[PDB]
Amino acid sequence: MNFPNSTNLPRNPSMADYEARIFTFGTWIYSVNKEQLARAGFYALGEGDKVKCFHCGGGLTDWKPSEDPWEQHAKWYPGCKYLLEQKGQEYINNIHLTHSLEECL
Ligand SMILES: COC[C@H]1C[NH2+][C@H](C)CN1CC(=O)N1CC(C)(C)c2ncc(Cc3ccccc3)cc21
Ligand code: NA
Ligand SMILES: [Zn+2]
Repeated sequence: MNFPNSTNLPRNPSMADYEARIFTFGTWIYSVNKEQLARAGFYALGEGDKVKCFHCGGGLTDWKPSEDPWEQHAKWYPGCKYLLEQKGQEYINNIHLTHSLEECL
């Protein structure tokens, strides 16, 4: 509902450190690994399994065990500069192609 941040500056610099992000989860009952989420730039909002990226501000919920933090970050927030720094455009391309071909079948 807010536009995604596509600049090279994080929207939430307080959540720029891995450990700051990790503290937001507390006891975490959900399908997806909190360290894997924090590594993908996500921090917990404290409302179910709602997460936001510190950089793009992008929000995600309802984590299925088959859903990967980085893959989901690329699917929904392809313009995130943090995603690009960490993963590269080659990875990001694969993910898009895979998702866009998942639809076909
Ligand atoms: C359609 O859903 C599918 C799920 C399934 N599980 C994975 C991990 C992710 N998928 C996308 C997702 O969660 N999306 C997509 C979209 C961009 C349309 C969106 N908009 C709002 C919310 C709710 C929210 C608000 C504020 C902060 C965090 C979340 C969630 C959401
Ligand atoms: Na919590
Ligand atoms: Zn992001």
